[PDB]
Amino acid sequence: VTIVMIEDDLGHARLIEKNIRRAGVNNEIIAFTDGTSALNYLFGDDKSGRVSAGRAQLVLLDLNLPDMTGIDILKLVKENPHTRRSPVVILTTTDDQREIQRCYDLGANVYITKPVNYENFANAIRQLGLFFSVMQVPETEG
Amino acid sequence: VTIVMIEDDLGHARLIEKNIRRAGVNNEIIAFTDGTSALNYLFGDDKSGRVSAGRAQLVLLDLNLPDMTGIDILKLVKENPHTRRSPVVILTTTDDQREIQRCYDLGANVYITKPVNYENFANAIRQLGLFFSVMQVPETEG
Repeated sequence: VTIVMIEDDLGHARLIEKNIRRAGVNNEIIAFTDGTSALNYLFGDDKSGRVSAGRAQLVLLDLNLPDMTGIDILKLVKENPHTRRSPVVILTTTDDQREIQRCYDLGANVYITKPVNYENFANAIRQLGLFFSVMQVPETEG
Repeated sequence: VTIVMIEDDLGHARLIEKNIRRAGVNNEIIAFTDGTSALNYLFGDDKSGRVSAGRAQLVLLDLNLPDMTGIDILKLVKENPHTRRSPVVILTTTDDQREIQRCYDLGANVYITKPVNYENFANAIRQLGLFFSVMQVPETEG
């Protein structure tokens, strides 16, 4: 079971990662700072998604990416039969209800607005790590 | 934001409830010990689900109910417009892939296998309550 972290802000990226570690989670964390590299990983060279077939992974997704919108990755993921079952957790800046509703309708499992306050942000990630250890992350179809 | 707890085991129902409070969550919790009344509240007497339109609610669901199976409650909630946007957290005893994968395929936002150890069980709920206060719970369509 792996954690796929799609975040472009390197500061948040390293903050999230270490607070996950502080939660006791020792799972492999594969990160991407843009949508292009993250999609290649989730869908493979041929973009079919089959490389994700049978994978047990959870994806953290910042909506604001440089080369595309996180929403696209969400739709792609929840549409493909080899990735859709992967729990997607939106972890982004905006707390725009329209954006929240849209994300859930697109298939997001959980949506989290990044707290402003550093302490609040680090604590939230830590809770996420603890919750992660409590949930069941399923493998996608083969 | 209302937490709808669908659990028939009175012992677990009381453990879940107090540990949610233990986590500092003061949200209204409406409990149902059978699936019938639970579906009644969620969909109404007309069964259209309009009673749920615009509601912001998280649902805790045990799959092992006395009058039906929670999986079908999940299927109904995730198919109807005024309840599908509601995050559903499966909280049950079983832990075999087939059930977990089916719940996610049916639309469950999260699946948590009840920890066997009472204390781990209580702590996990506390962990669930903390995460709840960190995530965004959307309102359903109108």
